[PDB]
Amino acid sequence: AFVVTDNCIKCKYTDCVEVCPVDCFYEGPNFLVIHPDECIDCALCEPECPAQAIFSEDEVPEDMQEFIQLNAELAEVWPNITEKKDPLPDAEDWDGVKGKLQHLER
Ligand code: SF4
Ligand code: F3S
Repeated sequence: AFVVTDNCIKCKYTDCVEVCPVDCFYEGPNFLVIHPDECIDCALCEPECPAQAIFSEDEVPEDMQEFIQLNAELAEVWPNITEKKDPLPDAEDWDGVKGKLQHLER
């Protein structure tokens, strides 16, 4: 599975969903997650993310390991998103800011 990590929080560009063949992205107020059992590891989404927040599971940075299980848990409770929508209104201000997990909304 591929995993969405910190820098998606408060950006949520949603470019990643247009390339996913199996539609395994789930939507939260201000972040997206990949459902691990549905992802077929095609790697097509990782180049699409403007925030470069998507990583192959095996390449998730050492200080971002919690996102692995967080993607799994939140994918069981958030709704499925299959279409690109507009970025969060001030996505570019937050793109690049570190430690955004403290701002995650359920
Ligand atoms: S690797 Fe492919 S299947 Fe997995 S989320 Fe990305 S685009 Fe979808
Ligand atoms: S910001 Fe998040 S919504 Fe997709 S395009 Fe990047 S993982």
